[PDB]
Amino acid sequence: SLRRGIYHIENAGVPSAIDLKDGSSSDGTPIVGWQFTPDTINWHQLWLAEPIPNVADTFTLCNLFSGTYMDLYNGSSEAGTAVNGWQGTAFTTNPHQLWTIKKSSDGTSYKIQNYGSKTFVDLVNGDSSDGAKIAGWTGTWDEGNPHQKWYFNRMSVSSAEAQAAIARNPHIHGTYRGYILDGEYLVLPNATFTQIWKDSGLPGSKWREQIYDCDDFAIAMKAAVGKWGADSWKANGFAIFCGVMLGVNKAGDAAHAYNFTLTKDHADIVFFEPQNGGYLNDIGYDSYMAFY
Amino acid sequence: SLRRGIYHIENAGVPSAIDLKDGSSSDGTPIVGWQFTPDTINWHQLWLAEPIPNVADTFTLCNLFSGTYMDLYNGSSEAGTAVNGWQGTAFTTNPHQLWTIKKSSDGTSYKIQNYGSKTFVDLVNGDSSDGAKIAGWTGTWDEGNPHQKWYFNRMSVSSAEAQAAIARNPHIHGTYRGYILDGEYLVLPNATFTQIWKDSGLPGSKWREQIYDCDDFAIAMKAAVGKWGADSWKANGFAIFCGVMLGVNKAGDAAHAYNFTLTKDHADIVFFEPQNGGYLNDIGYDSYMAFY
Ligand SMILES: C[C@@H]1O[C@@H](O[C@@H]2[C@@H](O[C@H]3O[C@H](CO)[C@H](O)[C@H](O)[C@H]3O)[C@@H](O)[C@@H](CO)O[C@@H]2O)[C@@H](O)[C@H](O)[C@@H]1O
Ligand SMILES: C[C@@H]1O[C@@H](O[C@@H]2[C@@H](O[C@H]3O[C@H](CO)[C@H](O)[C@H](O)[C@H]3O)[C@@H](O)[C@@H](CO)O[C@@H]2O)[C@@H](O)[C@H](O)[C@@H]1O
Ligand SMILES: C[C@@H]1O[C@@H](O[C@@H]2[C@@H](O[C@H]3O[C@H](CO)[C@H](O)[C@H](O)[C@H]3O)[C@@H](O)[C@@H](CO)O[C@@H]2O)[C@@H](O)[C@H](O)[C@@H]1O
Ligand SMILES: C[C@@H]1O[C@@H](O[C@@H]2[C@@H](O[C@H]3O[C@H](CO)[C@H](O)[C@H](O)[C@H]3O)[C@@H](O)[C@@H](CO)O[C@@H]2O)[C@@H](O)[C@H](O)[C@@H]1O
Ligand SMILES: C[C@@H]1O[C@@H](O[C@@H]2[C@@H](O[C@H]3O[C@H](CO)[C@H](O)[C@H](O)[C@H]3O)[C@@H](O)[C@@H](CO)O[C@H]2O)[C@@H](O)[C@H](O)[C@@H]1O
Ligand SMILES: C[C@@H]1O[C@@H](O[C@@H]2[C@@H](O[C@H]3O[C@H](CO)[C@H](O)[C@H](O)[C@H]3O)[C@@H](O)[C@@H](CO)O[C@H]2O)[C@@H](O)[C@H](O)[C@@H]1O
Ligand SMILES: [Ca+2]
Ligand SMILES: [Ca+2]
Ligand SMILES: [Ca+2]
Ligand SMILES: [Ca+2]
Ligand SMILES: [Cl-]
Ligand SMILES: [Cl-]
Ligand code: NA
Ligand code: NA
Repeated sequence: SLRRGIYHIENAGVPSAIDLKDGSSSDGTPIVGWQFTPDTINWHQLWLAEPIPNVADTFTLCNLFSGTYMDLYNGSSEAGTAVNGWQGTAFTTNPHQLWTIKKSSDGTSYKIQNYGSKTFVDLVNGDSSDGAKIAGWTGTWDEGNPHQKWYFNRMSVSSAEAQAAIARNPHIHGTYRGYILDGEYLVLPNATFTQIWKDSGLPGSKWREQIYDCDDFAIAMKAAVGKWGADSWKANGFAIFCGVMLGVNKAGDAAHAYNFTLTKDHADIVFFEPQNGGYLNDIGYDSYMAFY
Repeated sequence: SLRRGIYHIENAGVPSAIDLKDGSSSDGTPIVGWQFTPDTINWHQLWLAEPIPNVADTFTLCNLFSGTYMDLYNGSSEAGTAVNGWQGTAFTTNPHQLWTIKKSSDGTSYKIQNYGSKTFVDLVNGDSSDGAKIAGWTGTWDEGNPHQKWYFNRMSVSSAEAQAAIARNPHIHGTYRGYILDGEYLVLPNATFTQIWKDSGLPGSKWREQIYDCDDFAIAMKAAVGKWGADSWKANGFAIFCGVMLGVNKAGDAAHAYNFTLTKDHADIVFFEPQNGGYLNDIGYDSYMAFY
């Protein structure tokens, strides 16, 4: 079963993503196929899948930027029916906004079925051009048709996944304790993480004994990423990944405070030095505490 | 012996504080007696006492706002010699900026003796008016003269003192761990702590599930107080007191993130709710983690 999380949803036949046109929160905004850039934030193309209680393999899909929901227009089972963004809520009973999402016969991509109509999300004619219609269409679960097949490229981690990545790192102190603050996190490309750092003012901050020293830099970076998250996205129910760590050197006589992020494959952490914007696989300290 | 820390230094005969006139960093800026407001930040009247290694009861005194040092003009032992702010460093060997500070014969106030001249800091004629001269003057350690006696009202806590205040609180979870980040902290009046909160933008922030929830508010408040500290004071070697706590309710099924500060007497903590600006002796949670 697809796990709760944020996804970039890519057609299996052509490299078009499911895109809420212009990110608009207006009701009836078309959802279309559009090209994308890997290892970026694709601002109009991220979707938060919320599982519905007690209803197997069925979800709402909330666009991260707009806060509005994937909606089959008037629930029609007619082939060609518009799929649009529309106001709703995460656990709605409106079948127009409920989607059963299960693996296709290729075992890798998924099909996306409206719970009311039993029709499928379809990139009409497999058209790869920017702005191509997506519609609800007749189909079957088992058929090959790539117009109706979608890769769910996972862009978030659960808190358990983040904890795993930390735990496999080789620079963790024997006394380490982690303090988990949220449940599901958008993982930033480093290019975005860096942009947040630049825009925070931290690049120009001077180190000062106690009054603006390593701990201040690290906390400020975290606060900046938290502020970015709220100011950037209208959906709720997720956080942005950015940790703080305290660590001690091998000799045991010096401590440091710094940040960390996750690799692209989500399997490992990478340390960030907020005093200079550097990413490091080894910062010279073993973490004894983290919060994220 | 006087402990390292930040002090408001008040004459024992009249309620005038040692004030660096207009907070000016210019060399030769007069240090004068001036009236003060209790339970405020007295912006030009705070002094960081740094003990000198191996030199008993002797200190530099750094004005917190200007970053410049109490300086006996040309080290003269003549009565009437100007005491002024002047550029220097925390561990200087310049005797003009070194001060032996020991209790007076009243056992409560201190006398302040220049290490080079052996003369004493003197509120000339005990004049209580705003801008009254302070000078180096002949004197003795044991005499009663209130012109040369000074109360060192302690405005900072060491990290050990903060840890003690936390440890005597009744709302600490059995699993509590604290993570200390600095050594010496200016304690804010609540009126200042609140002003920082107001100026941070947090009063207008909306709670949002995971993306701007309790943990974000608490971290943001801490970051705001850290930024205020650096932007407000030119001296180094101290931090501003502002903690973050994570806590769990009595039933064990809900957690919260919030801030804390210290009472005026420095002996107890007080919880601050960054979602509404409230101070509470009981926030409804027992702290399982704190960083400060
Ligand atoms: C059958 C119809 O269902 C609901 O209306 C839906 C729309 O539902 C969504 O938007 C409306 C506002 O237009 C409202 O906010 C609702 O809570 C939300 O779920 C929407 O799905 C459109 C497009 O497919 O179709 C229907 O208009 C309900 O509001 C109506 O009263 C009625 O029961
Ligand atoms: C090229 C074409 O691919 C398949 O047709 C698709 C459509 O397939 C879906 O609709 C048809 C009915 O129109 C039938 O229900 C099929 O099982 C279902 O997957 C649909 O994807 C549309 C819009 O994108 O495009 C193509 O017409 C195939 O069935 C056709 O025979 C033909 O090979
Ligand atoms: C004997 C004299 O001592 C030092 O000069 C002091 C001044 O010292 C302070 O300021 C100067 C700049 O004016 C410099 O930054 C120095 O490091 C700092 O300690 C000051 O104490 C004034 C007023 O009392 O008196 C003397 O000018 C030293 O710089 C001189 O070379 C000389 O050794
Ligand atoms: C009212 C006055 O108080 C004392 O005189 C002080 C001064 O005291 C200091 O200087 C005198 C020499 O001028 C002597 O060295 C004394 O031990 C020392 O404390 C001084 O504080 C000045 C400037 O503020 O004011 C007064 O003159 C006392 O000695 C006088 O007899 C007289 O009672
Ligand atoms: C926020 C906005 O994002 C980009 O434009 C989006 C656009 O983004 C996708 O397509 C462009 C090419 O048009 C690139 O492949 C991006 O990597 C994709 O994410 C689409 O989402 C459309 C339709 O909704 O809206 C545009 O606003 C970017 O080109 C803009 O500069 C801007 O940053
Ligand atoms: C930063 C500045 O602080 C206050 O003026 C200071 C002044 O502050 C002291 O005296 C005033 C009365 O003049 C009150 O008692 C304050 O509680 C004291 O802290 C002195 O430090 C003088 C001389 O150095 O400089 C003034 O700038 C305040 O009145 C100003 O509004 C302002 O906030
Ligand atoms: Ca949370
Ligand atoms: Ca600090
Ligand atoms: Ca520190
Ligand atoms: Ca959060
Ligand atoms: Cl088939
Ligand atoms: Cl006497
Ligand atoms: Na830097
Ligand atoms: Na509020």
